[PDB]
Amino acid sequence: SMQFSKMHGLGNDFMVVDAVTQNVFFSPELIRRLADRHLGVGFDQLLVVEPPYDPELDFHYRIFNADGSEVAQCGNGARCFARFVRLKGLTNKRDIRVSTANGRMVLTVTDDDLVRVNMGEPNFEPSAVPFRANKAEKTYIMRAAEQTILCGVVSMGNPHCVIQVDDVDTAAVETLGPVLESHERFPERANIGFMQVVKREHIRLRVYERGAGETQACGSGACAAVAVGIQQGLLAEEVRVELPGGRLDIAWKGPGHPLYMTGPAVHVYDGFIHL
Amino acid sequence: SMIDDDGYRPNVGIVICNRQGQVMWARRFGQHSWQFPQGGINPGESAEQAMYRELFEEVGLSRKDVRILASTRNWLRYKLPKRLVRWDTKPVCIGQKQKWFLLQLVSGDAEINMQTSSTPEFDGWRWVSYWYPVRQVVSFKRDVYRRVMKEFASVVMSL
Ligand SMILES: [Cl-]
Ligand SMILES: [Cl-]
Ligand SMILES: [Cl-]
Ligand SMILES: [Cl-]
Ligand SMILES: [Cl-]
Ligand SMILES: [Mg+2]
Ligand SMILES: [Mg+2]
Ligand SMILES: [Mg+2]
Repeated sequence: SMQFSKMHGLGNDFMVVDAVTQNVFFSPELIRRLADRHLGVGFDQLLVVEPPYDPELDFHYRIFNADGSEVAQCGNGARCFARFVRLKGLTNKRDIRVSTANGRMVLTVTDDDLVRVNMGEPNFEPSAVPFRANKAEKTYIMRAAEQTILCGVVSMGNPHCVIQVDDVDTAAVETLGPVLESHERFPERANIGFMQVVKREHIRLRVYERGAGETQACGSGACAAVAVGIQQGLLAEEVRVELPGGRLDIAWKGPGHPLYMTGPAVHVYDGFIHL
Repeated sequence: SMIDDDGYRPNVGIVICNRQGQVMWARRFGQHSWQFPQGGINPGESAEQAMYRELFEEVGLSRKDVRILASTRNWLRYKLPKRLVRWDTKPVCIGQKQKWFLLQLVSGDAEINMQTSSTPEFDGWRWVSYWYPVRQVVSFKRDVYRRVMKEFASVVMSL
């Protein structure tokens, strides 16, 4: 009987499997079956922990979707993964080196059991976003339909436009969101963040994601909101970010430094299923 | 002569860890494949004795270079793939019965010497992360390796 866990992270339900001490091959057929809530387990995504491919790394892990396809999105599942390998006694390390479909990471498990990810250094060069503007400004002016908007623009590897909002529950994420997402000055579109500054160290946020609309927990959007807010002199070095799907904690010392994102992972259950 | 009635040779395998929780990975002589040290138990010797004997023979480590942290409670067998069985040598050996030992290397790395015998089984070594051998081991040993490393994991983590 294959052991598994259910875990919850970045607003997502993961089935998580130790494929290090267990011998299991995840064919697309088996994955689709496990994804079946009645024949199998049921999950948003399946996180499979494997032995490393590189002798200087601790593990490899893969993420599969319900269709049985491998998913390669940067940082996906990292918090659940780090907490899982510690909870299951596969490692006792606090800094865990891991390879994924998108490359390698060093994940740090903090003392309050949160998981910190080095997200790289934010890039404000418009050409790198890509953003249509002549030089990097701390604040830009954009006309959205019958409106003018002040915004910041940054790349976390993906493009982001952040807008200050005085109450995220009121803001028209459904109207301004689509207009700025596919705005002409974003040739490759942009994630649109609606940031409410509660305190220099505390924001609320909603994100109209590039192509996906409003999601519950866009990590890169939280990073981008804090990076712009810090660049604009509005935010402290460490900011709590409250998203519809939970809380993150961003840390950044400004240009020349990487930005860190810290988040929880909930161990929801353990289970077994006869394959 | 040591082959049992099923065709399995009694055998000892060795997982050598350092204080960082890495494990020693050895390169098969004149090959590009790697494994943990292991060796046949001789008529006369216990598992422990065979272990120290093969340890010095294969790795050049003496009794005072290491300390035993654990051994497996039971014997773990692996079967050779049919194409590797030498059917004309009686008694025929179809696999190894194994008693695994977890050692901590307590001396410096310079004490590892892969040339104490005239016929070395290995020609190099490196430290690898703890679980890397479960992937990299040759297929027909993976079942044993997975079970050994699972059993040893809690001891190695606790250092
Ligand atoms: Cl996660
Ligand atoms: Cl404009
Ligand atoms: Cl994106
Ligand atoms: Cl000795
Ligand atoms: Cl594997
Ligand atoms: Mg040998
Ligand atoms: Mg030998
Ligand atoms: Mg021998």
